[PDB]
Amino acid sequence: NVKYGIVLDAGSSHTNLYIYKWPAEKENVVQQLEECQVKGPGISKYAQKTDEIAAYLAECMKMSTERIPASKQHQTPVYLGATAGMRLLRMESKQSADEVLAAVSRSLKSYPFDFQGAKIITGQEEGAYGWITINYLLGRFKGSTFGALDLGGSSTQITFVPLNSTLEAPETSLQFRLYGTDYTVYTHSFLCYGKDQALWQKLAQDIQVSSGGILKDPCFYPGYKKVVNVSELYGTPCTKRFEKKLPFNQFQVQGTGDYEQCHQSILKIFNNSHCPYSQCAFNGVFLPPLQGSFGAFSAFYFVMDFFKKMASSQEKMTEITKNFCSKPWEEVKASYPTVKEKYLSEYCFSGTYILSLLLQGYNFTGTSWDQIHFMGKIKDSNAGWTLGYMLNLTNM
Amino acid sequence: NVKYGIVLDAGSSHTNLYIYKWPGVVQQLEECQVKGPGISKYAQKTDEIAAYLAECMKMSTERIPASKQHQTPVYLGATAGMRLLRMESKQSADEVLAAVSRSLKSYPFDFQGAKIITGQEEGAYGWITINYLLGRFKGSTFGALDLGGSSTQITFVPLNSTLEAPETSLQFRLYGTDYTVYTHSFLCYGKDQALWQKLAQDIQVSSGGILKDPCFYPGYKKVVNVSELYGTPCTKRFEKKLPFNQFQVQGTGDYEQCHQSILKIFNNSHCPYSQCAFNGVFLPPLQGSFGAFSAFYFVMDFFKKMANDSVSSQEKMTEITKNFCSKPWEEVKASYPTVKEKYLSEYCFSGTYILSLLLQGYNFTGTSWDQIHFMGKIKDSNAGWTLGYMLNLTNMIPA
Ligand SMILES: [Cl-]
Ligand SMILES: [Cl-]
Ligand SMILES: [Cl-]
Ligand SMILES: [Cl-]
Ligand SMILES: [Cl-]
Ligand SMILES: [Cl-]
Ligand SMILES: [Cl-]
Ligand SMILES: [Cl-]
Ligand SMILES: [Cl-]
Ligand SMILES: [Cl-]
Ligand code: NA
Repeated sequence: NVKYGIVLDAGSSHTNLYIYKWPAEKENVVQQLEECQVKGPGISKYAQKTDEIAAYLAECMKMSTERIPASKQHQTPVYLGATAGMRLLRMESKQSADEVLAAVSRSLKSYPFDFQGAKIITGQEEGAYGWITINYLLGRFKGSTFGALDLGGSSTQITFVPLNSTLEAPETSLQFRLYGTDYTVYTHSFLCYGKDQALWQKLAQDIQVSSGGILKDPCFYPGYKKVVNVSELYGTPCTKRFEKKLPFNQFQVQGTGDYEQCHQSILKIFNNSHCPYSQCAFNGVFLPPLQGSFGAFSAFYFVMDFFKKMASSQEKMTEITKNFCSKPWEEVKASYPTVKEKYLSEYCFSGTYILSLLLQGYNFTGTSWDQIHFMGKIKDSNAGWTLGYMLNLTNM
Repeated sequence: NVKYGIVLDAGSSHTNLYIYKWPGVVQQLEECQVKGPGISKYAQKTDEIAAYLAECMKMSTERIPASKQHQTPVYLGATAGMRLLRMESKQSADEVLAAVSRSLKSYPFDFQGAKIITGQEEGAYGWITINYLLGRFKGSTFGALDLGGSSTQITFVPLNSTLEAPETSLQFRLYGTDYTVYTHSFLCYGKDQALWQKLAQDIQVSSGGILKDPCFYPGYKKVVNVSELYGTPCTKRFEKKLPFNQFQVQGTGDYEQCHQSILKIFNNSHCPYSQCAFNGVFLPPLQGSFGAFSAFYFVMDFFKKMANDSVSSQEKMTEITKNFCSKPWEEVKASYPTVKEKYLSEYCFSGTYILSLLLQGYNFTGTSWDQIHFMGKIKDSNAGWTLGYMLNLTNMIPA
């Protein structure tokens, strides 16, 4: 009759559970049925308290047992795929990552579902699956495909079929089989270049021993203030190249709300000086010339949508972002009183970062800018990697 | 009683035909090396393919009894040379495969296909071969290190069966037991394509048609035609417009400048894993013993003959290469007058290259170096992928 699959997306920010449903397969489509966002941080934050993982995953796991008919449960696969937050934790300590993942398996296995495993998926998988999700939901697997742009807290992915495929960096190519049609995508995940790790890089780059424990920052609203722990700041492999001895344990970010100085400061965490290829993105990584249209999703959509709702070209988006950046923090909280301050306080930075990333990192300048479509859902399913992952895992 | 099978290994530098024979008990009966380059060099000369295969195939018709020829299967497995041609042109590659098939089909055996095998296949199968020959299949297994003209493979069973990159993993059952094997092929990092990458990286508009190169002996010259250099996908990333149609490499023989120049074709700056090989590719921690074969053996075998005929530490292997690299080209030819110049000319480069790939590439640093066994034959049969390929494509590997 109908079948069910559960995918946990363990990202650096949140874990999200997805329930998928599809007609029982017949010789004569998968859709998202329900989503749950686990309360709390990403699972790597449990590294020293894996005793709490089970409790952590319980509310959303219960949703799933309440939601899928009991008969149907034993035959429903459950998989957790973790992404860059967990790649970072593994770079830090293989053994912590493993203890996290083992605690997740023991938790999940304790449910009525068919445990298919808890893995840290690769950056190429993450990007390829995202491209699969969006082209599947756009009907493209029945011609040319849409490229895929994914932004999260800890990494960002770009995936697309390029005009001419090369040996230039064949660890950036992925070939796979989809409905008799075989595809070669370019795909790269830029670890540390998700929006949250990019901000840590920027703060570590810019903090001065000089400063009395203050960092004025043009990427935050005039009057915004936030205290940062230096041990948290340097607690990620992403800021290792910037570690300094600071004579303080903690510092206050003080916003100065200036978009073009923000833009300039962001560009400093990008390195454009070495490119052992025809052309590159940044940090000497190969990128072929852009080709076709793109779907941009996850944080790309949640951040751009917020600016669009304030208003749609590159010039127009730059202008809206510059104006918003310079609004004082009290005004911003008062104009958007329903928005969690943890997201609201970031929109100036994230918006300027997305613009820098797309326009300077990937060269979606001018004419190409219209080739990007920001997307949350297609036919009611989240754009993301999980859907494509479920199609694959479904042997589909 | 007695059965035969033939497998042609169409590699970038040579096609090698192998006859296997059997009632760990399958055995190489004979090998024939085909005179000429690899089959992809025939892209525009496909009518010549039949004449090219003639001598080795006439050999097999003479060797196998006619009583047994019709039931003897014959396979061509082509590797990274043809992967590169399929990239340049799928049309070319397929024309070569078609000319090869027509020709093999004309012989009195059981024709079973000519195809380009994958890098994983090539790896896994080399690992099968050495462990089947070693009888490690009756315990620990050996890792497999393969170098040819166009690619290089590393295959072994890691301590952790849960790999960080499972597109680098295969799981099978062989002779009662489960294995998870890590395997990876690095296209363009065979010894000949590495040389082209390096020369393409190093030639400058400034060069004025002369490239002084430390990886070649003082007094050595070699002419490189720019549109042939730039006719491999492996050099595309270094292409530049040059105001000369060719250039002359002039040897300066300095090992340590050779080494540095070599390091420059490998990208080692980002690694999202615990550890990588190079270019962001995951590599598990090395474990156990390794057999290093094909071009690893022929090059290293040359150098160990200067080392009291034993592979010494990396220190001494290095010292040996350093000294060898300085010898003028007339002296080196005078000292090894029985070695074909086309091999001898490449040894300083190839030895320096192999040391870098093993030590910095595959992280064989220090302690781990001594676990590499350079081998050509085990028990009279070549170490390579072709015996393993045969064992499976004749399904003679039991679960
Ligand atoms: Cl995480
Ligand atoms: Cl992320
Ligand atoms: Cl993060
Ligand atoms: Cl290109
Ligand atoms: Cl609001
Ligand atoms: Cl070839
Ligand atoms: Cl090869
Ligand atoms: Cl070659
Ligand atoms: Cl000389
Ligand atoms: Cl000699
Ligand atoms: Na390495």
